[PDB]
Amino acid sequence: KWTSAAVVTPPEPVQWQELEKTFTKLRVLDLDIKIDRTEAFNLF
Amino acid sequence: DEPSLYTSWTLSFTAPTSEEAQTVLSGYIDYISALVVKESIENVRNKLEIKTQFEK
Amino acid sequence: DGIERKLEIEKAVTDVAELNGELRNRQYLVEQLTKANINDVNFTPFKYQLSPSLP
Amino acid sequence: KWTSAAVVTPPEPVQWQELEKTFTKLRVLDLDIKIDRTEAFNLFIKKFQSVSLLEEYLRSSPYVMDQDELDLHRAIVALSEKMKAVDDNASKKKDEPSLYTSWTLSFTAPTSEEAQTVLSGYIDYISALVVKESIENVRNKLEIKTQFEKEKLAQDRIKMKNQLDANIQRLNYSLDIANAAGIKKPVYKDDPDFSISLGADGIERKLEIEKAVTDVAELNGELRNRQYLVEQLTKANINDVNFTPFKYQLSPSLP
Amino acid sequence: EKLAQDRIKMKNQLDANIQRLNYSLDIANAAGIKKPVYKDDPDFSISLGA
Repeated sequence: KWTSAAVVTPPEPVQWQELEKTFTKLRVLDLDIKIDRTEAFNLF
Repeated sequence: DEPSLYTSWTLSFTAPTSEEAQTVLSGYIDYISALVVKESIENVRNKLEIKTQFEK
Repeated sequence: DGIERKLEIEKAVTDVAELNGELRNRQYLVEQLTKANINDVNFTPFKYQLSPSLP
Repeated sequence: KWTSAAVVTPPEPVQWQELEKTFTKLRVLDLDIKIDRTEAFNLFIKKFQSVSLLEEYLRSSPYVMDQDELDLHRAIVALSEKMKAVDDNASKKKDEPSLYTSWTLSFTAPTSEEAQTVLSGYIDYISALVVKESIENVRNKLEIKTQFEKEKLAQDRIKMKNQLDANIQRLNYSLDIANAAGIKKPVYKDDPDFSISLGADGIERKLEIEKAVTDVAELNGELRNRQYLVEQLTKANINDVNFTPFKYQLSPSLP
Repeated sequence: EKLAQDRIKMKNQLDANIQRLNYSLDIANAAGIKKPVYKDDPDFSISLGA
């Protein structure tokens, strides 16, 4: 009878900043690691 | 023929009330996000565990 | 005369790290790796063009 | 009844000059970043097509709110169905390239005035969103650059205190060996593990010196200069710079 | 801007070299090298003499 709808898009860089701070501490500890924005969408 | 400028998906839920439809769809998305967040931070921790195990 | 003393010294080395920078630094890196933890960072794995609508 | 129209293309180099100045400050500090002119255009288009952003613009617009309960929502949904964006090169497809990109933005209204005030308003609204987020990204990149360098320096200092401490031990041993071998004055070759050609007198003094070293940057200019870099990154900031993320070919018409 | 930066980076080097050279002096004196030695330490060159 009634349909609710959303339209979702892969996330944008501004939403990743907290995540990026983490990857930066680890980079210094010689551990190169990331979460691809599009992969996180696809997993969603 | 014309690939769109950005990926996008339409998610939808259908119910007897309009408000019920909105509430279930919104809550399911939230729930799914929590799973993506959780398992993602756990990948990162896992990689740190392996880096540490190795180096040590 | 010199070799005699160098030998005495080499036989008394207890920690190989004492004379080796790289090995001190690796011990550092490991301490730092063990110290580090990952916060519960919240993020959203998408961006709404349209958030769930009230039909 | 009255459709107002606008035609937009990616922005041009002349519109990007304040931006370019800012990127130049950062380039000096070893940070190489731009806002791509086409990416800012695409972001404007994406944003423009966001129905949630459009509803928010409408609700927040005093002009719109003049034109009464929970039909409010319905009127909004209905109004929001009259913003359209079309790529001018979708219709008439491939094989005939596009010299320039270009989109048609439009709003249809009861009156001529209404359609033009609402297309402009909405455009300027979305445009501000692109500007705000684009500066945000730039600021974020600066934040990360700074975090990284600051952290790497801390690490490099500890790595060198370590290397220096290992050297002090070696030097202690060089001293014993030189003494045993009777080299007091410099030799007039060397052992590869414990250098002694300097002689015990010279080594003693070299040894007090290395032991009295506190800040490893004292004798290392690359560290002084990394310290300097981090001071500069920390002091640098990105000003609220204003730009438009498109060039009008047709600015919103009066039908 | 790069030039103003480069001058500062360079003054920083000079300052580091002045400290190094100070230590060269002290080590040359301890070793009894007053006149140039008409081998050399890789950290504090002393061959020019005190």
